[PDB]
Amino acid sequence: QMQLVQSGPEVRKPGTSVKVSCRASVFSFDTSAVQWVRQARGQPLEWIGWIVFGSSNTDYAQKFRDRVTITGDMSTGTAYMELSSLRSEDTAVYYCAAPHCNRTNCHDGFDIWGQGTVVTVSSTKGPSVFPLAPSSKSTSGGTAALGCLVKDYFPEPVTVSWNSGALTSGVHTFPAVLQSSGLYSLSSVVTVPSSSLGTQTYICNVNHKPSNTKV
Amino acid sequence: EIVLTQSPGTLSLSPGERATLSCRASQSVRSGYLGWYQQKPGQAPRLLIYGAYNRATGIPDRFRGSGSGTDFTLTISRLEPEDFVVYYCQQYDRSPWTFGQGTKVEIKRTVAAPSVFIFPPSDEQLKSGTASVVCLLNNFYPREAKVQWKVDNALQSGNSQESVTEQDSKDSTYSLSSTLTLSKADYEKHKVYACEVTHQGLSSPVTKSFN
Amino acid sequence: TNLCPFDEVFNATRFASVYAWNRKRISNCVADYSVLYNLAPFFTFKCYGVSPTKLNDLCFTNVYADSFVIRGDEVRQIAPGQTGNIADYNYKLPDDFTGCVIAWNSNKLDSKVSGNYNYLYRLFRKSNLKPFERDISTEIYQAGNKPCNGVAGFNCYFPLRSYSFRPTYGVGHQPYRVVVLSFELLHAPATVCGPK
Repeated sequence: QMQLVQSGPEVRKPGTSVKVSCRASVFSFDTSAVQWVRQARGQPLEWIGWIVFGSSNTDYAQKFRDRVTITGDMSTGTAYMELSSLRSEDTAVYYCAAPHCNRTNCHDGFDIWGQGTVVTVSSTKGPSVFPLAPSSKSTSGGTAALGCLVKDYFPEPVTVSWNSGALTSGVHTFPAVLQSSGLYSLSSVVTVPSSSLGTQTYICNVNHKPSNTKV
Repeated sequence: EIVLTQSPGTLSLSPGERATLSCRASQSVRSGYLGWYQQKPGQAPRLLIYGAYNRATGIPDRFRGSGSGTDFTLTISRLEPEDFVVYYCQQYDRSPWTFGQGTKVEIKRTVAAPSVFIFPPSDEQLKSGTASVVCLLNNFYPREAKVQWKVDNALQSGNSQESVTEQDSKDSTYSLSSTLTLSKADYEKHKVYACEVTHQGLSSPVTKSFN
Repeated sequence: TNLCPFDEVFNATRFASVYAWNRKRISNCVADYSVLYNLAPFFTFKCYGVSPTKLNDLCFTNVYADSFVIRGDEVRQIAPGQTGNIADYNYKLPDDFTGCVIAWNSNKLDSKVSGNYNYLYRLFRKSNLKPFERDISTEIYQAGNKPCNGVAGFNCYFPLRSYSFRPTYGVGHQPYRVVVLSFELLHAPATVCGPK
């Protein structure tokens, strides 16, 4: 299937250079074009940032064109994008889009898209776990609830399971939020009947890949 | 630069109906450089309609394009539920290209009542030197709630954050969590922590607390 | 003795582009190709339908001369049976061509202080050019299925770009002037002969 491969994630400091690539096979026909879009968490798409391979002509937005640049290369068929003077408002996913084109004629719309690239601007740290023991006052008879709280972790490839993976239902994992310090903290709960309390005894299981820590 | 303004913010319907969303513009645009997109949260957007009249390859025959000049609209034929996602419009005709705000479509159901479950801080967290109070709300349809903490009858705010999940695949409800981050300096003094729950479905405001 | 005019052809002040090459018809003179002042920047010499050794013993009716300026890594496209961009959209030779192709370095004239932009070449076109055809159209090119309405945009581009000749460069980007000669012989009182 005709797709556009992109680069991997990358974390940078408050103020540096960043480079994201977008390689494809249709980028060697002297008529190909490719734009760059950006979407934050919740916020909609942002801009155009397009370039035509061949008669190289760039056209940027208004907020940009002071710190961004786009280049092209027909030998390998890979586009590039550089953004200097990074501040703590550019943490978002970047996309790559391009239409299907022959050596003489293009299409009439953007068909092929990419995958995405995550960019974060902060420091580094190590994860932590804390219990959330069930309260005996919140139980109403056959309907209880409990969970586990996770705090103080900079990267967010976090996954949470229950009953050593021998459980599928009753799981409600909430997304993560960003604290004022710079570390994330999510929370997860499980809805089990109160009749099972005092009979089924278990704990929670978490995992963080860039630290390899499990409890 | 030309600005787009999608009027319908949210549009709730039932599976097996018809929905009509529009994406107007300020100035006049050419009806040859308009494109619609479809995006599921957690994926990559794809192309749906190009040229405002033509469909893309593989797209089912239920998305019809209409509108010209200054007003454009997208009509849904039959809602077989796999497409409760956000839609966007783009105008790549002038030099500055812009996008839209966003139109999300959700499923309609009966108004339910949320359940309250409060949790006091943990012992290990207190031994570590921190504290947090969590008040959980589960199984409520209307995505418009408000929780106001009562710390010794003193209205608190600011130091609180909320995270909401998406709709389920069985009953399409929501769940809300709220944390109350405070230090041990203010934990040994105050002991009353109420969670005032005020919701449209709940006729009587439920309030749980502890000591 | 009434030599052929080759001074203003090989020693002109400024040449033309590749899409608007000139064509001068030389006639009624003696072919005296020994006074080219050796074309000091080591000019090359390749003939296809004639022999360099014995060619002054043939009387031709008319001799055409073309002149343009191309880059260094594109001189190999001026030959019968060649594909590319300067061999399909700007200048093309037939399959049975009788003549010679001359080229020498001109990096000391077609270069100025930090950028020289006065030479163009066609990049987009509908179909390929037939042999010996010149096009000077400056219209817009459609690469889709919608009208352009005379304005550059998404699927409508411009078919001309510059060359950016600079002094400091490689040996494959310096400009090279090319002159193509074509010999013609038909049932006419031919007067263009050699020294004899």
